[PDB]
Amino acid sequence: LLHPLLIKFSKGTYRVLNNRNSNKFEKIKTIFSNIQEGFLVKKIINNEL
Amino acid sequence: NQASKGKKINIELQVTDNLNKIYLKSSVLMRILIPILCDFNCDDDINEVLVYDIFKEVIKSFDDGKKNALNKLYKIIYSRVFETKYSDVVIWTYLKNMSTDLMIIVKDYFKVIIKKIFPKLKHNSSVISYLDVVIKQKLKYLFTFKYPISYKPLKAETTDDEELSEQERMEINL
Amino acid sequence: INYQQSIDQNGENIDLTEEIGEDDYIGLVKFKDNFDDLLEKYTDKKKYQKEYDFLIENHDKIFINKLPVFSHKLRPATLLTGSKGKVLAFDEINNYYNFVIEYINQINEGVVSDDSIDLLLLPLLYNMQFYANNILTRIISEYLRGKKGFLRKNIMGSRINFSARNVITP
Amino acid sequence: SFMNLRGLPAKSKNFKEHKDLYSKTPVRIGNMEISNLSLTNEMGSIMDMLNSYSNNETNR
DNA sequence: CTCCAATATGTGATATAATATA
DNA sequence: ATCACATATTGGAG
DNA sequence: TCCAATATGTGATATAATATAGAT
DNA sequence: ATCACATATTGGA
Repeated sequence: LLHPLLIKFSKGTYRVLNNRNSNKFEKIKTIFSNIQEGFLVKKIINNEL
Repeated sequence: NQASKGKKINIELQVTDNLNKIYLKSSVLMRILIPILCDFNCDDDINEVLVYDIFKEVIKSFDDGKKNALNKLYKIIYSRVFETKYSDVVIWTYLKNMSTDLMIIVKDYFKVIIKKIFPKLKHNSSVISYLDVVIKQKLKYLFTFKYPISYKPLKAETTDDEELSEQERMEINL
Repeated sequence: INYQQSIDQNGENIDLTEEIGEDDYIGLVKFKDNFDDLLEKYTDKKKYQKEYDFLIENHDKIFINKLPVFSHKLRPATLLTGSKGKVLAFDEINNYYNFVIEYINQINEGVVSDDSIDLLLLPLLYNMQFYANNILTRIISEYLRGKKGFLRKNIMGSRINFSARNVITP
Repeated sequence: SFMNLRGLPAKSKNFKEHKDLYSKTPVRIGNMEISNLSLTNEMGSIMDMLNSYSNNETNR
């Protein structure tokens, strides 16, 4: 059930690792920018897990 | 040129002191040409085209028509934009819906830098720092702007699920 | 068809064509201008004589300046309204179409007669060609092929009015 | 029943919303069904069936 | 029961930056 | 963090 | 020097009813 | 992911 959150985290951290010549703090903020309360529930339902 | 020796040098990206001075000369000429172009009561679209072409021409005239400065400027903007492709692939995938591509951003940024940034260049100042800052900030602005309409690209693929989104969306309410 | 050029610190073109053929990286406009001689250069009769003959017979259809786009009723587009924000549901094909348009506009707003930097114009043409190729490929792979495709679903078969479904009993 | 955006018959959610008593769901004539129907060499009658029931609006 | 003029209010378009490197 | 243009609302008279 | 084998990569393609829903 | 089909190298002969 928690796998979509892991996928989202992995996308964010791949972004930050591959970031070049930009503010690291900014990308670290983008990691947790669109994390929303209903994200896990919506992803659980829609992915038909 | 003295400061460029320490850092890793890429021949296409490096900006000589002479090129910085060429850009400054073009900046002075652009500033003195702006009021004349603004007073022209012709249509604004043809006026923007004329401003772009005229500023390109002042840079070329200071460049002896070599067009090397414009090539290096395009290369700078191209590098700054394409560096974010691998890292920020998600926002580029989303921006595909808005008909915005990396090369499109490069061309638009080229027009903006020649028209709305080069005139603002300060005397005896480094062009590369100002350009880096403005391009990176414009990329941040682009990735972080709230567009009026959220976009849902219907994936017409059935690799895993039995029915794709376009299929059901067609049959239900249309 | 793709255009690529490198520059020196001073800005002179420095590629020198050391490892690339003279015909490569010329551009799509140079390709159209030099299409006949290049065709004679690279065609192998033994394996592609029939294809080369087909190209000769249809030389007019090889290069086109206008791209068709099919009806919007086939391209589903819904303007749904949401609380946090409005939403637009479209099939991916639309994107590609729109992309093409944008490109041509940015190519046409600049005066074609005035000489401009090739790096600003030729890669745009190459990307336009890539997008058009993807449009054709997606039309075949989505709208016109398979069980989902209009060919198998509705050209041979069809949903039939005046139909019923019943259980059987002795 | 309700016609699709392409002018061809298609299912509706009316039975789910209890707006209709029976399903009113269209049957599909499969490719194998077309092959079996081709036993009768009157392809004109089969085409008339498919056109009047689905493909052509004027014939319907 | 229209028509006038003007006011305050809404909406789209634009604008901000000055430590460089496949 | 403005600003030029579009719009519903008040003021006013006929 | 060549070549056939191995390996990589490309490409078509897939049942049957069915619960929905990315700064000021 | 199974089947086909096509190249690219490479160890082998």
